[PDB]
Amino acid sequence: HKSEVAHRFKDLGEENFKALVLIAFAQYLQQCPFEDHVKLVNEVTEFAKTCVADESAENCDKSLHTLFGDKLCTVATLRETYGEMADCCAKQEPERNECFLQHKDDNPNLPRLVRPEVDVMCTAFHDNEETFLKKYLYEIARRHPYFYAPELLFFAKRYKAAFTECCQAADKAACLLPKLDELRDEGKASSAKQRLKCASLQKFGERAFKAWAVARLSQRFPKAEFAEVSKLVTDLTKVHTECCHGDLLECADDRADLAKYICENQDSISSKLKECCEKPLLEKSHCIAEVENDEMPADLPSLAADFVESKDVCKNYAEAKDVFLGMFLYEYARRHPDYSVVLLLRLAKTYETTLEKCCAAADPHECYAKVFDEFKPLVEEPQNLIKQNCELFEQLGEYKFQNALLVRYTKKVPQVSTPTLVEVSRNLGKVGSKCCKHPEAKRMPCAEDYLSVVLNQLCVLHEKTPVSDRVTKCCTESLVNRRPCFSALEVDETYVPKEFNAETFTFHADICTLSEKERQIKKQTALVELVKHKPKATKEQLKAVMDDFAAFVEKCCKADDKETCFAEEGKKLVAASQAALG
Ligand SMILES: CCCCCCCCCCCCCC(=O)O
Ligand SMILES: CCCCCCCCCCCCCC(=O)O
Ligand SMILES: CCCCCCCCCCCCCC(=O)O
Ligand SMILES: CCCCCCCCCCCCCC(=O)O
Ligand SMILES: CCCCCCCCCCCCCC(=O)O
Ligand SMILES: O=C(O)c1ccccc1O
Ligand SMILES: O=C(O)c1ccccc1O
Repeated sequence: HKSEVAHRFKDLGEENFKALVLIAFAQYLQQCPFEDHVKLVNEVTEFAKTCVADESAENCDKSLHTLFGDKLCTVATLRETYGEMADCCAKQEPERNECFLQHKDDNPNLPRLVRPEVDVMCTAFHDNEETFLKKYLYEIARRHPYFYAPELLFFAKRYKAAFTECCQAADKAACLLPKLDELRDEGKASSAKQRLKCASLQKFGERAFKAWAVARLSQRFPKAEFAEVSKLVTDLTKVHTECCHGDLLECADDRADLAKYICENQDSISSKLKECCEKPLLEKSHCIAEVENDEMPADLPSLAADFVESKDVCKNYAEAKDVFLGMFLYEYARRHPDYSVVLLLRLAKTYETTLEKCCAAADPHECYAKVFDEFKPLVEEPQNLIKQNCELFEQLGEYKFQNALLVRYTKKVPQVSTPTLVEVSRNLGKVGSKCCKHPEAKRMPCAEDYLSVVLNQLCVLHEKTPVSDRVTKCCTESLVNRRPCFSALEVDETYVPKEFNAETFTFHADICTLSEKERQIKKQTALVELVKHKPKATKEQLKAVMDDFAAFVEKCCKADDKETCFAEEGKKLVAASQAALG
């Protein structure tokens, strides 16, 4: 249609269109100041309104890629500030855009964004709510060049609502903070899952992406029939390949359509797409990708009939290896909203391997005869851990639980740095408090969901600077054998304890005056070092120490001369403790 800008502006709205342009520009010209971007947004909006008015007006004729490009090349400090990227401006448009995406530095060396005090934020919020939000929107956008914009926008609306409620509240900091933290993490989690999906689609390729996709889709639209789940899985894939390649336009358009299809054929896909499909252009996608599982038919047969009985198995498995294998997943996926996706792939794999080392031997039906029995333990392992751990997390709290966790993992890989151990042992323990609350039915998917990034997180830090071969083995292992592999790490008996660092176990009183969620990180660092000084330490021996210490803080922090015992009763502990640890 005539004038792309006109159209985009119209069904987007000036308010969003402005936010989006700001973000898109914040994602490329990551170095220019906040004001310089505001100049662009206004300049591009005023233009866009020109087209809305007269579709045949100057340049409206042009495509969105061409316009965005030309204006990007306007920035005068382009070659001085961005150097090389300025060369892109000579290339004709297809190449020009492609050239810009190659230079969208994934990780700029920009400072850690700090959190000003609640009082200043609320005041900046009030005084000028507009530039307050758009200025931070810009702060995030430039630091995460690949974050799908519409999504980043959605996180903004949520940030706004937090102030509207918290700043008007009696106790602001008691309101704002916890809402902000949860909001931060969620956004961090969101960003990590986006790099995952893209890293995988490249390491393991399309096939594995598709398998993971068929499973997850059929687990959500169990009432849809395989032909449909296949159509969706194809398109959904086209989407991710593109949205990873970076181009925001292509991506947004692909995602738009995909949501049209789903809502047009809503009746044959899910009954839960009700709300989402009623939402505006912008949220449909985000919404749809977040919809809850529909409910399965309960009129479903048995995977044993079609996949283990009839002598037409291999006949069918060879007519087209992948489709058949796909159907196995689909079928098994929809009867199991409670299984984690890697678990389902872990089965399909086992089944495939079997039909392989079977349809080539003597009597086929006697070979692939008892597969479902080879599954039992595959389904059992993740389930047992879930319960075994959630059980413990109910006994001790989220904190005491995290401590049981770092004592464990420190013993397994004592070669890891203490900050990293603590970092991990915490996000891990956090998932416990964020999943164990769920009824068993939805526990395994929860864990998988989080755990996935906490592991991808770990596998990157370690990549930057490896320390252990095991951890490197698991990190490079099949993205489906990744969790079992870490689950499989055994205590390290090669390891040789760090020498007694008298300093390491010295405390003053700063701990009686540090934020609780800061007063632990301290304790949780000493523990790691205690376990590293004497790993042969028993669960009882250890606990005996953590008791003499836990008391020592109190019955001494709350003691007139707040620093005598600490360097005083502190010597007794350090001297008594190693006498009880040989
Ligand atoms: C995702 C869009 C965010 C837009 C700006 C909302 C206000 C953010 C306030 C400051 C917090 C930065 C992150 C942090 O919590 O450390
Ligand atoms: C240079 C002009 C940039 C104009 C903004 C284009 C972005 C349009 C986004 C459309 C949203 C589709 C919704 C979705 O898939 O979540
Ligand atoms: C405190 C964290 C508790 C985490 C739950 C225990 C771990 C269960 C295994 C998670 C894996 C789900 C996917 C899979 O089968 O690998
Ligand atoms: C920095 C080193 C961290 C080492 C700990 C490995 C992470 C394991 C988490 C995933 C598995 C949880 C269940 C299990 O421990 O079997
Ligand atoms: C060589 C003996 C060193 C003894 C001192 C080690 C102190 C370890 C701190 C334990 C903290 C447990 C956490 C808590 O008390 O909540
Ligand atoms: O800190 C945030 O608010 C945030 C939001 C979206 C993506 C990554 C993030 O760190
Ligand atoms: O990201 C999407 O657009 C999507 C659409 C339909 C189902 C699952 C999804 O993640």
